[PDB]
Amino acid sequence: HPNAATSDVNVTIDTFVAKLKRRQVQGSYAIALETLQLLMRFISAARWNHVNDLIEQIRDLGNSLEKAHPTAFSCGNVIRRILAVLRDEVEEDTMSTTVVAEPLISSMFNLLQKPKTDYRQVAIQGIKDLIDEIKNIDEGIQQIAIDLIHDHEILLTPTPDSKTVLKFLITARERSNRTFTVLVTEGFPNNTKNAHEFAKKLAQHNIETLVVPDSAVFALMSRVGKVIIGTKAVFVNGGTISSNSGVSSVCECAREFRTPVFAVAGLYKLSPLYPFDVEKFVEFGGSQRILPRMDPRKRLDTVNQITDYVPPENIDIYITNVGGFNPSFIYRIAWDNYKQIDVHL
Amino acid sequence: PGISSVIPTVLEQSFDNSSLISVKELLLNKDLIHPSILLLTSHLAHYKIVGSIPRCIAMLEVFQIVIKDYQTPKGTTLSRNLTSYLSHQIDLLKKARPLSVTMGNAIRWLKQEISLIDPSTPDKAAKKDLCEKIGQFAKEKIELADQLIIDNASTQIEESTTIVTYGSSKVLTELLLHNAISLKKNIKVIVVDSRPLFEGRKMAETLRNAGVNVMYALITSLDTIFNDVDYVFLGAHSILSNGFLYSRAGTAMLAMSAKRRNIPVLVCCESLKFSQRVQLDSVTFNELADPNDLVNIDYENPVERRGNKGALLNQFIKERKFEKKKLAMENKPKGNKIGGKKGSEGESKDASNEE
Amino acid sequence: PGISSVIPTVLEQSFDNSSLISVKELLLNKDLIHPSILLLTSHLAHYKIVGSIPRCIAMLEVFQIVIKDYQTPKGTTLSRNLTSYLSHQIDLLKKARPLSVTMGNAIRWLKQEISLIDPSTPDKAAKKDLCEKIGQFAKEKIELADQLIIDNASTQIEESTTIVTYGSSKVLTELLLHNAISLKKNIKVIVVDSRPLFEGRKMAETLRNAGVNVMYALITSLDTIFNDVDYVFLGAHSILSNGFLYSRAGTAMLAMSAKRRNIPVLVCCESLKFSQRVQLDSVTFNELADPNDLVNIDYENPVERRGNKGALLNQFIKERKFEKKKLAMENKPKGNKIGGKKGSEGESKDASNEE
Repeated sequence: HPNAATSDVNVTIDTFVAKLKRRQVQGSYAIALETLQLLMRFISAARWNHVNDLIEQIRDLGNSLEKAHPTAFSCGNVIRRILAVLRDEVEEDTMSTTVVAEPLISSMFNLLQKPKTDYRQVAIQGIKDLIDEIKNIDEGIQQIAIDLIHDHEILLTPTPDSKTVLKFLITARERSNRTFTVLVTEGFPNNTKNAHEFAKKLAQHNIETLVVPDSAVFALMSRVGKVIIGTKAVFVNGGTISSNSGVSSVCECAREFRTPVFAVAGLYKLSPLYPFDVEKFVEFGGSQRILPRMDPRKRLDTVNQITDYVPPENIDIYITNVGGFNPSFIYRIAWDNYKQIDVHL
Repeated sequence: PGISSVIPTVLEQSFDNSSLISVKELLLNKDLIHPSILLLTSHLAHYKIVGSIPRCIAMLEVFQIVIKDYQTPKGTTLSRNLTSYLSHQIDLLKKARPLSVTMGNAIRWLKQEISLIDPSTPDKAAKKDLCEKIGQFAKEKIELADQLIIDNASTQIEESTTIVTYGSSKVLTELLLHNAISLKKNIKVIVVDSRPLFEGRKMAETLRNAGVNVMYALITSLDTIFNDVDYVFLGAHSILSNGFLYSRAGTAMLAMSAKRRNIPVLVCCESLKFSQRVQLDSVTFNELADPNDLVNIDYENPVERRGNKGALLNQFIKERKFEKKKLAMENKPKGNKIGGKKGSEGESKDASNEE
Repeated sequence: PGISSVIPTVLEQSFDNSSLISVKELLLNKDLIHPSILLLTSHLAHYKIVGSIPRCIAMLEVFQIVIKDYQTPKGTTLSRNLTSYLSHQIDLLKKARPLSVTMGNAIRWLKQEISLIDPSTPDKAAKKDLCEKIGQFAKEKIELADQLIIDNASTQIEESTTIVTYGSSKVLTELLLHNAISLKKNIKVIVVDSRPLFEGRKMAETLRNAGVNVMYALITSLDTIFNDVDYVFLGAHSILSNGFLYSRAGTAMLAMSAKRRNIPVLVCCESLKFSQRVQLDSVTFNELADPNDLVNIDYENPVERRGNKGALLNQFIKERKFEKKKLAMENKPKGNKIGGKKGSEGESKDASNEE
């Protein structure tokens, strides 16, 4: 399937691709927004008559998008959600067209046995719903969040790169009777500047900031109380993709010390496919940013990566806009937002 | 007389015990000081190469030089204000950069020597024999020991190798170089660096100066690094009464990682470095330094950019602090290579009373 | 409403997540308060026997009694001030001592019921069917659930069993008794108990009254009986959607020990004990009583003695605090048996949607 049909009917595909490839598009949220807009454009314009064929077309589009860029998960997720939204309505329609029992909301046994309408507006509304969801995660978190941390305790903070995490911290810091001391690891060849910014913000906020060299984690772990990951994406068996560098080692340390690890994210960040590898998903940075020189630097083959993967085991809770979930449980949440056939396009 | 007071930046809250301040730029002092000590202090303070092994050697050399230059006064005997002078030197050293365990040992040895030949002798006969003795001692307990360690290491490698490394351990540099050159094996070297002082970079440079197959990375960049690769090596500074690894910075995390990922670690040690001072934490007594070790914005050392940060005393409520010497977990590093070839660090003080 | 604040004991620098005191000795009570509630409050204030399960039942009974005593007024309708009354009662309960999740659920159900029946139906006929339905609910969501728990236990628990427990959880007591006299087997049942309460002691007494071989245990040495012990149930109170147990006393320690030594720990529960609220440590939401429970020299409960103890403010600063409810862990209590029969606490809220 090529862009042969999508020409003077829809244009912005190419623009999207450009944004993906050269990185003029920045932050998962923005990508998601872009995808939503694309979907809106698709809907306001494309010509149907049928329904299954339309679904197939949409699937193909999704596939194409994936092929254009994989690290953008939000894009995929939103598409999947909208497909799911459509699907339920389609199912409802079919029941009226033809003219049922199940123990709970969905079934395994309904997959074994043999099983024109106004869906477009519903589809439109789905997109709006998605947009609204995207709008605020934090305004559905800080009620399950300004609860866990207490007085005279000590936080450990890797990945000051997810805009959500900072906000979460600051909401907690707001209270005039609650007090905590904050340790912040750097993350060097991908995060330093961000970390510095975060530190500055903390200082501004009138709270006790502590700047840490990425080495010196072990000389302070005796006093450590909590662990917060600044993840970018979330997956099937619980685990997360993170907004780059200096998270994995610290998590491992925490696990060794048995010092609690929390995950703060969102369900637009939530994805309906397994990270069978880290290799196919997590991408690498630029060897140029570490060291100068070039002709002795054909010999100096240096390795540095942007994104970070963490195994399901070290992390314990995923507090959402919906509420507190677990690595064992998050799969069902995903299923509650994207349907069973939508997993594979 | 000297200079005290006027210290840079905020004093934070925790880890408030050790000297970290001071004479960086000189302004009036006492009037009979030999300047070589002062020069050395100046060097050590603004040093980006030294790492446990060479400092003590340098100190020894300086002392030798002093002895050679030493003139016995026409009035009083060979040790009257000499002790005072030595004390002053010590004070200066401490003000500049703390006396390490090796330095303490050296001081002890000096004191012993002072006691050995008590006041009764002239000049060019006593110090003639002293200087030679000390040279011989240096030859014995240091260089030969290092050689022994090297040769132990040589056998320790069997068939096929892929290694990850850290630290400005002169001995380790020697080791790896030896592997590369006069052993001609299939020796792969991966380097880890650190922000407080650039040791990893130096190591890499040294490797290049041989033409080694080198990968290079840092403290965080590790999770991908293991995706075949087996060996891991470290370079400790000192071991206490406890058997704990009281060394420099970025070691412990790496060690932990290695432990987690199946294949163990090995460190190297010297048969003089052990102490009877007892501690089990980083907080007790540490190499603490000025936060100027964290001002530069990546890439190199001399660049100086007006980007986002560049202030400390004007930053209201901000506590920027870093540590240099750590205390690594006891059970984690397996093999230790001292004078008696091989052994478990559960030994701790097995050579301490042996002296 | 009465008297609030103005009470002894300091704010405590260590642990102050919830308030600590209230109304114990009655004076100037409002001329509408039902005596059953008052009596219950009086009981709970200095209660030995009940914990979690029977409390809820008692509350339900009280509510039923209140309903029976209540008739529709000429001015105000059936749903006009009932809700307000309920709220007041809840506030009184809170003031007395914080409550359980089951209780909350019951309250919610009551509220729902209030909404369900329309204010137009015959008043005598309304409460006739109401009290029946409440009774039915009680039977199903407690007695039936208990029966189901028992039956679950039956299939799982082996021929001849040694069972070690902590607390006063009535279900477990019932189960033990069933095993003793109804189905008939050998039962070596060991119970542990702390200083302030005598729950374990009471349970032991009860068992004796039914004729069982019991071992009476304390904190100072648990291990001495394990090092043999084969099957263990803990003091169930409330589960959170994490997969933990907000429960009584040093059960956590016991669980840890069990994990260390051979066997998993297991727990039975009711399919309405579950919450949807969550927490993860013994600091989160503490359940507290007065530090007066440990002033007397032990043996019994009401004694009144002269010796040394009795200083909360008298001497130079003296804080004698404690906890009642603590955090039980996750990886260890693998077993859960409910109204929906089976499952793991790893599956922390797989019945909360099914309801």
